[PDB]
Amino acid sequence: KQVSWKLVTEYAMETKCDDVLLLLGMYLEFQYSFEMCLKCIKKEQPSHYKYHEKHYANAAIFADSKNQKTICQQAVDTVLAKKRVDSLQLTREQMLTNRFNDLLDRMDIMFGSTGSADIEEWMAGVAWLHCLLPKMDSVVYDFLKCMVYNIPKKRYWLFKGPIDSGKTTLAAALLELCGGKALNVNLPLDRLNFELGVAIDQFLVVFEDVKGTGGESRDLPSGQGINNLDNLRDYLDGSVKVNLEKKHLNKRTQIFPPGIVTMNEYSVPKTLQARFVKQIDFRPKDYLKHCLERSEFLLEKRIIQSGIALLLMLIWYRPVAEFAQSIQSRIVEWKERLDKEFSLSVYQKMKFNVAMGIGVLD
Amino acid sequence: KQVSWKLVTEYAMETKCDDVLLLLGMYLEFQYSFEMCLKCIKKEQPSHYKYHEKHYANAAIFADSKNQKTICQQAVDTVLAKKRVDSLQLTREQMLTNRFNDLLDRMDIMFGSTGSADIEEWMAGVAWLHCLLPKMDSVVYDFLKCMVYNIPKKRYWLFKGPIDSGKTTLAAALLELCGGKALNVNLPLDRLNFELGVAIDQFLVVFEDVKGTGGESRDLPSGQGINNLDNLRDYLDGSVKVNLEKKHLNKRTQIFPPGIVTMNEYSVPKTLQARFVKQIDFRPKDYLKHCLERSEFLLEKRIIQSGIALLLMLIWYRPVAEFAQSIQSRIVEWKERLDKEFSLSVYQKMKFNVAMGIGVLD
Amino acid sequence: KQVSWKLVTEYAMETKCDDVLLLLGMYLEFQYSFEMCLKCIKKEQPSHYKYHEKHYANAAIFADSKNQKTICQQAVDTVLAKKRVDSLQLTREQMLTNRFNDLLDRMDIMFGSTGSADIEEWMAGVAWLHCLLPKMDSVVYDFLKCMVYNIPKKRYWLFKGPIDSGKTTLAAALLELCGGKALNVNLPLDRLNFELGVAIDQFLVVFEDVKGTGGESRDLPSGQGINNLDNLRDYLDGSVKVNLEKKHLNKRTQIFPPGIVTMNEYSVPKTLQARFVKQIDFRPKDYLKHCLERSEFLLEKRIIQSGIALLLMLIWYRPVAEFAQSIQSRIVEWKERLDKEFSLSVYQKMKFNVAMGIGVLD
Amino acid sequence: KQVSWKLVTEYAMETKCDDVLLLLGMYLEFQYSFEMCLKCIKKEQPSHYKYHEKHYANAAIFADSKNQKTICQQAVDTVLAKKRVDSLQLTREQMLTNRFNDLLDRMDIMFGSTGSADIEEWMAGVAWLHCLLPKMDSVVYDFLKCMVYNIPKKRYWLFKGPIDSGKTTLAAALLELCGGKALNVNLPLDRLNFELGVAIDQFLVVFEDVKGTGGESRDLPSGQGINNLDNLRDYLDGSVKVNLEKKHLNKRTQIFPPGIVTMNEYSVPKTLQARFVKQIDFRPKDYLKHCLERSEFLLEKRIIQSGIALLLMLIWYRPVAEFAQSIQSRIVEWKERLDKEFSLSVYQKMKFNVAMGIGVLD
Amino acid sequence: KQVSWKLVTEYAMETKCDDVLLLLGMYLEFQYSFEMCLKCIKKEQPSHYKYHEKHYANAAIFADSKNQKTICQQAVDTVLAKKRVDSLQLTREQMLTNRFNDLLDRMDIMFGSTGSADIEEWMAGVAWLHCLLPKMDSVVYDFLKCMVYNIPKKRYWLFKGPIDSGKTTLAAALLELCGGKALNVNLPLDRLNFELGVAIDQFLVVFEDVKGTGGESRDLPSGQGINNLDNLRDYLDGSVKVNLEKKHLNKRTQIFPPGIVTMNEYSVPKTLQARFVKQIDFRPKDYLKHCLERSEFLLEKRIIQSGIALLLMLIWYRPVAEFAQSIQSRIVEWKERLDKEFSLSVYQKMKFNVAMGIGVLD
DNA sequence: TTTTTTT
Ligand SMILES: Nc1ncnc2c1ncn2[C@@H]1O[C@H](COP(=O)(O)OP(=O)(O)NP(=O)(O)O)[C@@H](O)[C@H]1O
Ligand SMILES: Nc1ncnc2c1ncn2[C@@H]1O[C@H](COP(=O)(O)OP(=O)(O)NP(=O)(O)O)[C@@H](O)[C@H]1O
Ligand SMILES: Nc1ncnc2c1ncn2[C@@H]1O[C@H](COP(=O)(O)OP(=O)(O)NP(=O)(O)O)[C@@H](O)[C@H]1O
Ligand SMILES: Nc1ncnc2c1ncn2[C@@H]1O[C@H](COP(=O)(O)OP(=O)(O)NP(=O)(O)O)[C@@H](O)[C@H]1O
Ligand SMILES: Nc1ncnc2c1ncn2[C@@H]1O[C@H](COP(=O)(O)OP(=O)(O)NP(=O)(O)O)[C@@H](O)[C@H]1O
Ligand SMILES: [Mg+2]
Ligand SMILES: [Mg+2]
Ligand SMILES: [Mg+2]
Repeated sequence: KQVSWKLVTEYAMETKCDDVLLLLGMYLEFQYSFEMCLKCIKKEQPSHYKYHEKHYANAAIFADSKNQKTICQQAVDTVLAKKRVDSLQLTREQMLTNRFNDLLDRMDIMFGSTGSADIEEWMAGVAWLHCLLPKMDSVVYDFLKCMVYNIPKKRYWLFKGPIDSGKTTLAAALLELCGGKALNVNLPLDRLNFELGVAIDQFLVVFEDVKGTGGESRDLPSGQGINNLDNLRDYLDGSVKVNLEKKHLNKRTQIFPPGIVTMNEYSVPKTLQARFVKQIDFRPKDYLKHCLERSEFLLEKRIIQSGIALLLMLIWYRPVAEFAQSIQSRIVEWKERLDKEFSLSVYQKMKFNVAMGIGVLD
Repeated sequence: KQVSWKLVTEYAMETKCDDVLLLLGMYLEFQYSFEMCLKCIKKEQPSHYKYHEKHYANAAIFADSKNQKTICQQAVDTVLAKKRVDSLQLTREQMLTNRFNDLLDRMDIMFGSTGSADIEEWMAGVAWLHCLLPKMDSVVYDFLKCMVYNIPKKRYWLFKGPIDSGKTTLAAALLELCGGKALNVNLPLDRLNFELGVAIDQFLVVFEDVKGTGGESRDLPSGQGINNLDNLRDYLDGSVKVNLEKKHLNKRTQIFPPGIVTMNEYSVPKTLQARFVKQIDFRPKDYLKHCLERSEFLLEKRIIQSGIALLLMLIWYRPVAEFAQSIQSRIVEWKERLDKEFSLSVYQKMKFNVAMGIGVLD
Repeated sequence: KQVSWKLVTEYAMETKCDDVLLLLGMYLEFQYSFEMCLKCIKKEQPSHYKYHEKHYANAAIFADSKNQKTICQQAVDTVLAKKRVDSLQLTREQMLTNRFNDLLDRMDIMFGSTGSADIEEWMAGVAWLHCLLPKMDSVVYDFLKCMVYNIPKKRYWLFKGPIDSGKTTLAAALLELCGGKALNVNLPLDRLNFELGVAIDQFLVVFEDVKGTGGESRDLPSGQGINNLDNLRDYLDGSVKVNLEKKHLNKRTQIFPPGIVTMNEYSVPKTLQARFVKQIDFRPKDYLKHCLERSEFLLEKRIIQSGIALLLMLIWYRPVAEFAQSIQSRIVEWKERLDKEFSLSVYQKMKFNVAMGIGVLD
Repeated sequence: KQVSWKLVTEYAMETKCDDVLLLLGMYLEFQYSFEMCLKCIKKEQPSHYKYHEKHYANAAIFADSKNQKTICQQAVDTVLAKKRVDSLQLTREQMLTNRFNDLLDRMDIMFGSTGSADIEEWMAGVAWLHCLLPKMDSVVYDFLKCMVYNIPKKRYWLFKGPIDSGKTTLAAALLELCGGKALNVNLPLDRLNFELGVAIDQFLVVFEDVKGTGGESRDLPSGQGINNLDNLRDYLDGSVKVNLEKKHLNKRTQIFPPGIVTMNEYSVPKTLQARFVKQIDFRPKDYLKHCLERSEFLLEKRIIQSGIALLLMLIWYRPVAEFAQSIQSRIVEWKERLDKEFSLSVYQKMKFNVAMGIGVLD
Repeated sequence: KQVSWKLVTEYAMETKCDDVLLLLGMYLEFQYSFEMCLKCIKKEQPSHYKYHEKHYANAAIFADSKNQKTICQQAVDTVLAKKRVDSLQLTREQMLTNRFNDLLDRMDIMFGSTGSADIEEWMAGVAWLHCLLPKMDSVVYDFLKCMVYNIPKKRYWLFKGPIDSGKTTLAAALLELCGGKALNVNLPLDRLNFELGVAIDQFLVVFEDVKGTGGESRDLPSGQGINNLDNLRDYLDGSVKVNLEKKHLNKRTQIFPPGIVTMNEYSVPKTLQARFVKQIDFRPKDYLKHCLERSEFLLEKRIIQSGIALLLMLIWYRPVAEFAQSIQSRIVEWKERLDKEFSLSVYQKMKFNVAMGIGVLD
């Protein structure tokens, strides 16, 4: 009897496998009998115990196949084709909604019955983040809106502030919440032609640790980053398409992704300042300094600086009507799971402890 | 009347063979008659004598085949696929435990009565390795826990020290103990793309003797290694997935493995220093040199650079409760086997022989 | 009827042929009728006249075949597979023993009545070579021991000296005796990876005529060779496995071969000096030049470069107990044959002729 | 009916096509009718008029084939395979004898009544060539001996001298006589790999016109040639096998061809000077210049550059005993042709015309 | 029914189509009905309307084919194979005859009843171009004979100096007349390798506006071109085959084309100028500027750059016996046509109007 | 596709 290549493609699509060897290995595990399958009995991984019954008959015949890598290549090209169609055709709200749905899938297993995530440390992460900046959750919601709207000139945000003030901390978290990448624009004028190519097909970008020409009289190191950005005018504005180039690849023309500029207390050109819609002064405060050394429970299990923590902050603080109509259904379920586990008095006391510069107690 | 591709894949899985030519060669040895087979009678290699009788029928048909390399390729891809599956599904504790089980099986063969290793020579290696760094067994244990608790930014260790100070010796031993690959990054960056691809699904990587800039006043030649690593910060920091590539095969998107950077007294950039959680300064010690001169079996048999010598050290020094519960049973068996072969007084006499620079085993 | 692919593999395996065009060319000579084959009647090449009668039937069908190169590719891959199986499963002493057996077979053909060699001229080569270095036969024996034991870091020998001092001569002789490849590291670093890939599954490598900097006062031109070798420290160490690369094949991980570096009075970094266990300083001897001018048959027949000359030297000078058990029975036959042919007086006449700078056979 | 791949291979072997498109084009010309064929009637090209009648049937079927390039690839691979077997299995003296026989076949066609040439003009070439260097026939005979004997390190010759001194002229004539190819080593060092790959399986190479870095005070432009050539010291030696490389094929290991270096009066390093056995100082002569202006048929017909002029010179000047036994028969009938058509008084008149700086035919 | 691969090859041969996608596109236009075909009604492109009726039956079956690119590949390879055979076997005089035949075919369509070109405007082009140099008829015929006879080291011409004096104009016309390509040697020396691969199988090259280091006092920009040409002086002379090279293709061995160099007055090195045998230079005429100004169609229709204009010039002012015999029957037809519908009174009136700087046609 | 070309 014949292998169904369509069934293999269904498994690849349902699990979003873009790797031919991962697909081959996982599918070969289904060749063993379901009735006695230890992995289905003890339910380690969802990509197995959901699918083994449906695919067992096909996987037996697949294990006898002489074509196995060809079958998987076609299935992986089907998944790559769906990604490519979605990239060109989705509206930018739907792209972010797909990212949030994927993060909620990670939530549902990360905080699963097998969940190594306790709600408690993740909610302490949320309270740390919500204490970092005045009216923080509006700042995150405003960031997502301007990044989704992608409106010309009114795109890039300037994070200006002292060292050890948390600016890389939040920028690195927003890359995980949205998808995106960071660029090192400090280079001489020639090499940044290739560095800018890192933005190709990204949803979002950040310019990290931009050095300026001035500030040596304040013991800031001089560097050409800011003077470069004043020349990258059209990439910021996003009014016209720019041609972007990569290591031994030919140029792509697209609108440059929106982003964030993270900068110390450097002086800026008036032209560059006029091209940032929002300036946020990050400034350090000592009770957060003291809280951190008191609170390694934020830094273990990667909870700080992770975008899944910022999503949890949005679920806790925003009204449900602000999320997309398709994800509103899943977000109310995560609302009530937070409501049950973290009563408002427990959260308030935890945030009060953060205001007192101390970790979780009681 | 036709080749079972399934039996060949089964042999490759049982042998854990990642190389197409190795599989082709070994499987072709089975084409000759089992009854007259000198290798089965002489019992040279287990990969032959355990399997010849079972595979003889299939190997005779395989020797006539017109497809041989294609059959081997599918088998080898099955073994690489199981490695991908295990790398994505298993916890790092289980990965290290599987490696210890493989090493302990190899110890049972090697110290068995059918074996060839005198355990006295291997315990002399333990004595010599415990002299190399203070509290070596806690240092090995700390390294193991660091590679298991893969905490971002806190993933990499730096070994520093002059010529013949023991850096490569301990890195090679930890590498065998944990499993991993050595990478040379002294080559230029565009050619490192396929070098870095060797880290696919490995537990450790070691960056062997990376060359810095400067140091010519210390008679150290310059090279690109440090500058290349400083261009790879997300691979060291491990905050986000990177794309690793192999020829004529699709890329792998994974977090790059943790491990060891080794170097000879070069100056290290502050940005790179921020990513090495512990630095060990090796010193040349003349008593170890004099001991090795008089105990050349340690270097001829490669005992002091072997992971089996470090695994014997962990069995000797560490509690049972520090090992994973699956493997505790055969570890306590190995402890009583060590207590059988050695008094503590023999081991203290060995370590005194080392410290005095006289021959160990005297 | 149809072509036997197995017989083509059997010919390839018997001739140890790993070039696909060489196999194709030789097997096509068997097309023509065995009864009248001029090469069989003249007995030019053993690879032809031994095999034509057996393969004539298969070669006639092979000449009509439409996929000839595909047959030869499978045959060549079988030869490479056995070579890789031998490389992992044999001890280095067995590998040297197998190599000497192959050399002794070639000597039996050279010095038999069918052979074109004169054993007096080859023993004149042994006389000339024994004059090159002090205790030459022990230097060869110590080298063989070094290559068999393959001790970490104690693996490479450095041959140093001026122009026409004999470095390349001895290196070529040891390369034929042990088997191995010569590599040029003077070419630029970014293409050097494919040159290093020639080392795969080889017993020795010889880095020939490496250039340094800082000889220009001596009138030695500058070059990158020594800088490249200092980037390849972990390859020369042989503690860890290194990733070796052929075109269109994925990397193989193996311990890099031991061997020889030949160099002309350049300065060596102390880091690189730590990888060499012995340095041999070759000094030009005018009596050897005057001897060669008068005995040009040594250069024309390439006797003093040959491994067969060093094998004769070992048979003349070394005890039988220094050879491996399997070859001692052939070595005693060869010792008797040499003692029959050469009195010590004839040899001491030759060695005195060399020292006088006379024609060695005079 | 089926196309015979054997007949295509036979045509390629008899024509010695190592070009797939040349074979395809040539063989497709046989698809048209033999009786009407204008190319056969005119007898333009021997590769057509000898073979069309025999191959007509097969070429008609081949024109209907869907496999045409695959058929020609096998034929071309068979011609290359024979060439590689002959490289590894012939003596260099047989290789030269074969080349002379091929040039004598050309001479039979050139100076036969079908041919365009006539011997008087080519014998004037011999007279002009004999005037260029003293004892030119011994020089050419010594060169042939040097290239046949291929003595290690005593196997490259240097042609040195001013602009327009005859260096490239004589090198080209020797290159056509012996076969082999010219290499341009003035390129940058990283491209050089593929240039040197042209030498694979060749009998000679000529390093044309290498530039040095001195002598700009002599108005000689500087360049990298001599420095590149000093990196290739082990290639010029010919003691070891070097690893040659052509695009998209992995490396081939062989002894580099012997050859000629042509050079203006740049300073040469002692390391590279040691690898030349003989230096020929060309000096320009005004009577030769005046002669060529008046006898320009020598340049138009390229008689001055041709290997056939040097072969005619050897036939006129050397004993029949100096030729290989197989070719001595054709040499005596060629000597008889020359004696019959040229009196020594005509040839001495020609030599006297050249010395008088007047047109050779007057 | 099956596709005739033979008919696709016929079409490609008759179209001289050496591009696979062009062939595929052209042939897929033939699948639609011949009787309704708008392109055959409008008669836009000759490669369509001449061939569609013949090929319709085969093109409909070809549209249903699953092999379509494989069919076109075989066809294109046949066209390239004929070009290879022609390059090796044709005399240069036959090559130039073929080029003239193809240009006369264009002239028949271009001045046909369907032709979009008024022959008067092109004859006015003959009037302008006849004035550009003293007796242009002689220089062009001398150039053509020089390019046919191809005498080694005596086969390049230089145009130097004045701007707006016609150097590139006449070079472009000679280049279309003969066939061949322009080269820009000022590229980086690494790129110069690929630059020269444009000359592969070309009949001419023009080195265009090549630049040197000096001449600053004449306001000439510096450049590396002449320094690169000196590395190629052995390519220019054509005494020997050179290993020309292009991206991703193995080197090809051939004699470099003859050509023209256009240049500004840099000081050309002796080692390079010794490989050139003409300099011919231009002087701007004020009345010609006025004639172009008053007869702009000479530039707008690209008349004076074109090879058809020089062929018309040669058809007028050289005798029929100076062309190759095969084409003389077509040249008498064009002589009659031009002497019919134009008169020497009209031509001398045009060259008069040109001498007056007024509009040519009146 | 990788290698080569690009960096
Ligand atoms: N109020 C604070 N006081 C001190 N440290 C803080 C404070 N808030 C955050 N941090 C910590 O500062 C560390 C560095 O965060 P980061 O976002 O890199 O700061 P930054 O301002 O971008 N520093 P720099 O990258 O040097 O410009 C993180 O561990 C934060 O948790
Ligand atoms: N601390 C030590 N003191 C003395 N000898 C030692 C020590 N460690 C190692 N050795 C010897 O030195 C050899 C090389 O040690 P190795 O680990 O390669 O040194 P390393 O520090 O990596 N030197 P390098 O890589 O050249 O910077 C070992 O094989 C031992 O013979
Ligand atoms: N010790 C010696 N004294 C004199 N002549 C020698 C000596 N050894 C070799 N020769 C001659 O020199 C030739 C080349 O020897 P070779 O081994 O290439 O020397 P080398 O020291 O490697 N020279 P180089 O390669 O230029 O650095 C041999 O073929 C002999 O003719
Ligand atoms: N010795 C000579 N004296 C005078 N004219 C000569 C001599 N040899 C050659 N010629 C002429 O000079 C031309 C160039 O000779 P050729 O051998 O190419 O020069 P070359 O010495 O190699 N110069 P170069 O190419 O710069 O290395 C030939 O075509 C002859 O016309
Ligand atoms: N003899 C001439 N009298 C008047 N105009 C001329 C003449 N020759 C050329 N021109 C015009 O000059 C312009 C440029 O000619 P062109 O041949 O491209 O210049 P060029 O000499 O190659 N200059 P350059 O490209 O710098 O080498 C065109 O408009 C021509 O029509
Ligand atoms: Mg920061
Ligand atoms: Mg020359
Ligand atoms: Mg111009």
